Amino acid sequence: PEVEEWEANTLQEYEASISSQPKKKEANDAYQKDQLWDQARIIFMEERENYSWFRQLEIDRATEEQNANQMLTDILSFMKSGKR
Amino acid sequence: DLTSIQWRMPEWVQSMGGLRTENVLEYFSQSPFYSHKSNNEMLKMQSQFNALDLGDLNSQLKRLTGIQFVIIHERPPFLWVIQKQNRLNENEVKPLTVYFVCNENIYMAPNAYTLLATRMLNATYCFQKALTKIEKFPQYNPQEGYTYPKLSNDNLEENKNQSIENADYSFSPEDFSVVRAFMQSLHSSKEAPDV
Amino acid sequence: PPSSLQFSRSQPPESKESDATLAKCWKEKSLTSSCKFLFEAKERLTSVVE
Amino acid sequence: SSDTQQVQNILELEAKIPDILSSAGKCIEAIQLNNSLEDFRKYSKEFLETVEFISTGLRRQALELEKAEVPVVSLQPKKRYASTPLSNLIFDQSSKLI
Repeated sequence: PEVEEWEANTLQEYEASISSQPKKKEANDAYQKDQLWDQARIIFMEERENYSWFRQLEIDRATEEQNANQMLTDILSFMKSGKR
Repeated sequence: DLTSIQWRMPEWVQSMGGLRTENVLEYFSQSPFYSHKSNNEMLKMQSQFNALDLGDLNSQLKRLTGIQFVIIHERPPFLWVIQKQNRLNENEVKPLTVYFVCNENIYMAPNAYTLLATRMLNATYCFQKALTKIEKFPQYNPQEGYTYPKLSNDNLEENKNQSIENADYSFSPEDFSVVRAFMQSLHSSKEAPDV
Repeated sequence: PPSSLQFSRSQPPESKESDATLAKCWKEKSLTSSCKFLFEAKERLTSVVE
Repeated sequence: SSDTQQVQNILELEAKIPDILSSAGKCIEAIQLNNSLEDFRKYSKEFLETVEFISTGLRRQALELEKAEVPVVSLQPKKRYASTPLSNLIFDQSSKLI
């Protein structure tokens, strides 16, 4: 009953709009406007793809650490022996 | 309006000695739902004139196309199903809206989609109300989470786990503590002599 | 025991034209609620930035 | 770009975010109050950059957070015992008492 009450609360004000605007129906225009939603959504979808959306060198930093590690093996071998 | 609304004339049904077969159709004649365009109406006229020119029901109805209210089913002495229909041929007929005697009462048979969508309406409405009541209430702050401003605190006593280990000496709220335990220990103790 | 219900092929049946007006009236109010919602949220978030 | 400065750069990013709301509500308004598909094409064309520039700005600032190589966990302080300024400070008071 509260729902239909709200429905009467909607119809009373739509008919109030009819009072303020007697012979000015726009649902027919609202059809092509819905078509405007239909176009606007498609353009909206296609437009987003145009924009950019998301570095191996940082991976290579690990190779730097790697050679640094082997270099550590080298220097420890040096302290062990003096070998170069 | 001509849907779920109740109707009854109990004194009539009590007057009839109980519904039988034709008399229950007469009860349908009692009903607002009854149509003047119904084949039963012109057949009633035929009874008023030709009288003898009658043959049970369906033998009389099926050969006479138009609005009808055949008793496809019944549940004596309670329910009595009465399907409306529209005859076209000796075979062809369009099924139409059910009417029935819901114990000296008549209700049109609801459409499935109308009431499923009705309940869907009720539910989604409860959902709208569910959202609108709590909108503008989670007083958000990135610094402080989803605050809910209140007249007073307790009442009851993301991965941001990081902090300094030992901390001490330090400070960290401890906005409140044990104060709830004051009074609650007091009331747990007030019942102690009772225990 | 169930199976109380049974099939009944009888009309769509029909719908009032005012319901079509409701289809518009609900949606327009919803859209207005949408704009007010986004604007209000921008306001309180602006204060949060403050 | 050092220390606090990037944070200040983040401050530049801060103003943009809330507006993204009303702008969207502006876009719809073009098909709503303005009833105009074209103006909607306009503000919808504007609206997406608020998303893209902020998103990329975050990903890049975070990338800077990695390049700076600031450690993931806050360090536990030692009980610092004698930074010099504390020392000559206390000494300063010592002369102040003398």
